[PDB]
Amino acid sequence: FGFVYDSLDALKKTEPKHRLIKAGLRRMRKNARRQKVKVW
Amino acid sequence: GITRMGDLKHTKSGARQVAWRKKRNFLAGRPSAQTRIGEKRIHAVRVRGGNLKMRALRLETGTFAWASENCTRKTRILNVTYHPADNDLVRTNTLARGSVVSIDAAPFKQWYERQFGGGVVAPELVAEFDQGRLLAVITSRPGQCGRADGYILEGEELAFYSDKIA
Amino acid sequence: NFSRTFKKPMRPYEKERMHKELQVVGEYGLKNKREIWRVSYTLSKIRHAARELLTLPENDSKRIFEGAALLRRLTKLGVLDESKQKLDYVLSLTVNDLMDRRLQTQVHKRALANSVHHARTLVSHRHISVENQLVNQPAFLVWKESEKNIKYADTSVMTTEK
Amino acid sequence: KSKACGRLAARKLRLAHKSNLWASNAYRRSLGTSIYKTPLEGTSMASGIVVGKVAVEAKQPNSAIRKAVRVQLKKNSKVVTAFVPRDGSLRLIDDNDRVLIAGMGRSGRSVGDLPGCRFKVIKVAGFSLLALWLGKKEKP
Amino acid sequence: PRCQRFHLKRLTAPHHWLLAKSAGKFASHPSTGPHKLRECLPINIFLRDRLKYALTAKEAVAIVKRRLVKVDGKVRTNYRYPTGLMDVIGLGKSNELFRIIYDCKGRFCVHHIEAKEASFKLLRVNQFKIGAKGIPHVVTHDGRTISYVDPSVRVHDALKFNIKTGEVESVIKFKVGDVAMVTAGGNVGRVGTIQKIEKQMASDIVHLKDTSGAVFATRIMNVFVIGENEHPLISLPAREGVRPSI
RNA sequence: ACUUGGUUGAUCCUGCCAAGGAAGCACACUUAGGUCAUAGAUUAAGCCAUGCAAGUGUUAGUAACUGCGAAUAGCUCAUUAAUACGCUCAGAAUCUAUUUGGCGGGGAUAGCAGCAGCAACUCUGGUGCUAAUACAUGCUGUUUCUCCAGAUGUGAAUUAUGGAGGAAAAGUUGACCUCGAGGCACGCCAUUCGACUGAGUGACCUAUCAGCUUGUACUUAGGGUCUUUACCUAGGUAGGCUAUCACGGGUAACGGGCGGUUACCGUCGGACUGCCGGAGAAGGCGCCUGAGAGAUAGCGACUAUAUCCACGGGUAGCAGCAGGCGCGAAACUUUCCCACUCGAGACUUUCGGAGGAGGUAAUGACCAGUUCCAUUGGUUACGUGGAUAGGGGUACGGUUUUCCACCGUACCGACUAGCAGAGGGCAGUCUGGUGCCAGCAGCUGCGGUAAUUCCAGCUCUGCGAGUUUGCUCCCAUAUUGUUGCAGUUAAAACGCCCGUAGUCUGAAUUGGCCAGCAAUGGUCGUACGUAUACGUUCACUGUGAACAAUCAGGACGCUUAGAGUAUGGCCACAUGAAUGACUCAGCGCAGUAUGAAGUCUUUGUU
Repeated sequence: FGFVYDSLDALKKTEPKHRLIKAGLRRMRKNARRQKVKVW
Repeated sequence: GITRMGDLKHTKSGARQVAWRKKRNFLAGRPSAQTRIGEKRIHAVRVRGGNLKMRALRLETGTFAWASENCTRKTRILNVTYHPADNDLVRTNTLARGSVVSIDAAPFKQWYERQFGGGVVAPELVAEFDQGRLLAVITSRPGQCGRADGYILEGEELAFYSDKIA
Repeated sequence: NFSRTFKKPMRPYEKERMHKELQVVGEYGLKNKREIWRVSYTLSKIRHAARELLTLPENDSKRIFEGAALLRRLTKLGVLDESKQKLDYVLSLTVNDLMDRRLQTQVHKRALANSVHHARTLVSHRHISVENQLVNQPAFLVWKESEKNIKYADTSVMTTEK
Repeated sequence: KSKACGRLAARKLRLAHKSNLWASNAYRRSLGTSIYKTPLEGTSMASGIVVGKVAVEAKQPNSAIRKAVRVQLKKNSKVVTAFVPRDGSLRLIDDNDRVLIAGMGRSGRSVGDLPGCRFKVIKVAGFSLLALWLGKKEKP
Repeated sequence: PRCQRFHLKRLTAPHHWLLAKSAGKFASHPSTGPHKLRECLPINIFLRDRLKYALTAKEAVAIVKRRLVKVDGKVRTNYRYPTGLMDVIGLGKSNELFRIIYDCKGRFCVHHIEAKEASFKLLRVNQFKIGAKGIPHVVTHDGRTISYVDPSVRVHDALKFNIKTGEVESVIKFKVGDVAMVTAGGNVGRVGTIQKIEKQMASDIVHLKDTSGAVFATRIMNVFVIGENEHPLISLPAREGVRPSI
């Protein structure tokens, strides 16, 4: 697959993030996060 | 709670029927209003789909209606004489539907001279009107409606129920 | 989901059946006795389909569509000639006919391998291709159209590397 | 002939068929259940502790003592005789071990020469007799 | 006991849509709307697996929320909104106008069309009743309550509907000798000229005819009276509901 | 569409018992590689340490409040023998948040600030303020009763709606965000996802279960409900179901789509079944909030297990994902992940043990290697001659959210087979040891010192990364018989006659003749009712409507195959994702051969 677009305006906003880090551009919440219910 | 459900009861063939589930809030009965007389008060009731069945507990007045002349006045209910279902409704003066209760009819008497002085009237009703307590039937559902009103007792009906009282 | 491609035989120790099945394996250069029994089971689904079609009327909507479609698929595979293309001749056919259409044997007829066994070796070691496309698999079934297009893949035969 | 053949007569045929199944012994054995009151309990394999070692002998014409262990089962707490196959093998089993028992392979009934017992010992101590008899596994 | 449930599975999703058995378990549950679950087609699916613009479902929910798409005049930012039979689809940016409409076989297809045609749409009368001051009014297969509708507007009549203003310009009457596309059952997606109408006592049947000269019935509720006598009021697909037959 | 060993001195039989083929749990021995699928159901719906599974912030309501969600998804099959499930109908007897279209019309708290109390908890007290699309206020309809009419709509409503009267607040009163546009309310009707009520009907055994049923069955009036009903309370009758199997008992019973076995007919299984519908959260029972719950990661109590205690008191429900104890023949990782599929929400951002991917397992399915090509000597398989791999190793390019493994590219290269047998059913009369002993052996049989069956070696056979061994189960079996068995003597005809339920029930009714290849069309017969359609319905036949995956089957070289729904054209195009079966009942038109009903006669019909 592949596709081509006018300008830089597409891949900034339309693309997923996993292609941007690859090309060139952790359960913490589950644990640390639910302490905000346990503590007020 | 009190259930409206019928699965537990026996079939037509007379078979001991068995539950497969708990009681359920589709088929919830509630207690009777037992709608007596004297002091107006009402209890609001949430039901299926939001909404309000305004259940009437004890009612003084009722919006009664002379049918033949087309006229209908807010009138004070005094007592239950008769009810076709139960004599227990007569003893505690419970307003149900089909409840034969006398009314003062002060408004109706006023209506006759303010209109006339047409009219004509029946010979059974003038034997009633000198006392000033008309027989009449509750046609509303006091418990569901929250309001009780009924037409005056007249014609061939007025012969029938008068024998049941006497 | 899934399916059972070969079936086991009914009686294990019959002399005539075992003595038959060795000289189908020997001629066509084959691994096991199960690699026959799949081709027996492939011949069953052809013929069970065919016979049912035969029972139907000679004009029925099912026979006209299916009968033309069935013979079209076997003229690809190169079992039925255009002389024999008439539906009853489907109830014929042997495993010896249907084994002959496989890639192993079509290399041999071609003679590139030089032996039935050699043909298997050429295909199992990535030497043979079918229209610029490598075929590792030694039971391809070639469609007569493409039978002409059997040729060396590249490696030792073309590359010449040790 | 010898049965109802008529168009409307399907109640007679269906109901008469249900009766005649109770003559058949396989339908009778499955349905009665009737299988629960069994040492096996309908299970192909059972395990438990050895009580001791017993010599039970063959009927006739075969003169031979067979060597079947007595074994208490785990789940029922019953006791039952059980044959030990291969020569030696009674010596390999040891006293008061756990063993896995299975059936004689005759789908019930009593098999060869050997009456009474309907059971053979497949494993001992989580190993298997064939391995032990052959001696490609060990016991302490 | 069952409640109104969110998670539609594939398999249980309808056979209109041409979904893969693979590519996950769940399909996109349509939102509540004008059209039913079974007949409709969402606009999540419309952009994934017809026009093929949005490859992922993340990308499909992007472009509806940019507000390029317009269902039937209105914008619709909600997505997964059920759109089915005679709905116009105006699309912003590289704009194209569609009308959603059945194939030969029963499947949905998508059809580029002229802009002057793609103003209006058709609307069959399902239910006629009186309400508020003796006024007759009509529900449609959408659920557009067309009040102050004219006379000669009975059940199973189509209404041409101008979209910019809430008008009903024509009224194509139900009769013998009138073209009708079937929209449910086995004969779904088929054009026919109406030869016979058979009244059914209690709960009726209608016999039809292709240009080829096949013949087939259906229940009355399935037929959608598309236009008066051969020539319809609409651009039809390739083949024109005829259906192949060898 | 298949046979063979076993009653006899031998025979032909009946007859089973074994052998034989398949799958599905479990045990065993053995094992290059690949893709893919599944895995604590059977017994204990037994018990649970720890970590995590339902939350939710937009340029646009103001950590909280407020709004919506949490009633779905997930797990399990203990109840349940038809009330559930399925399949036909039905609402004119109903309710419905959200979407969608019409029609409308000032004061008081929460965080924040401060003072305290407990052995302890996701408990709080009390004071000091301030928020609003939260709450209350406010410039013809809704609900109900009476009467008069009762549509252009329906099979049918004194229904929808209209008018004339009274009542009641249960009330529609944009008191509103962000920069001319977008968004959010309120009410009523419809609509949508549904829900809920009712009907017809289908199917597991049992007669050592023949009588059962008191709200039990009808009726009139009421209460209650979202509505209808003995759902419940009254008055009045005394009914209902049953040999066409009621009622009772049993289930090692969740129902269904379907799965295994098969020549057809059938038959066994269906926790799961990659889906549908029901029920349950340790056991009953009760209830609040809401459109929707008799919710259980909501509340309340009791009971039974378990645990803490500073001895006052409490705390918790893994039949969610892992993991352990126990149970047993019997079933995996306390990992990584929100990218795919989708779902919740104020939402393109947050979160999801739903879901996705690895990891362990011969459980299951397909694929597949352990070499090859030459020619010297011994009888064409038993120092040479060279070739070609992948198993494996090391890079890098693809691949995916990240590893692994795969698919490529180049360089390193002269360890890969068992399991079961060798009297017959169904390849040795080899040599050695054993001597009715050890032992083998499904069955028949072998072993008593000559073993073609034991224990070993050698040779040979089968099937082959598979192959034996248990129990259940179908075929073999026309040994469950509708197709399709048998009954003089092998097992099997009531001791005889009457006889009800039951099944079965002679002939007869509009044809002949010619053109035939049928469909049909002419002639012979005129039998002269309705007044261009009406003059019995069914069963049966044809045709038409109605009603996912799997099964059959079409298209397409996933390298092939099992599979999958694709995929094929170098210039922007063409497609395909059919059809049939699933199938009995219920529904329409057409045909009347067979088979039924229709047909009150000491005189019937208009």
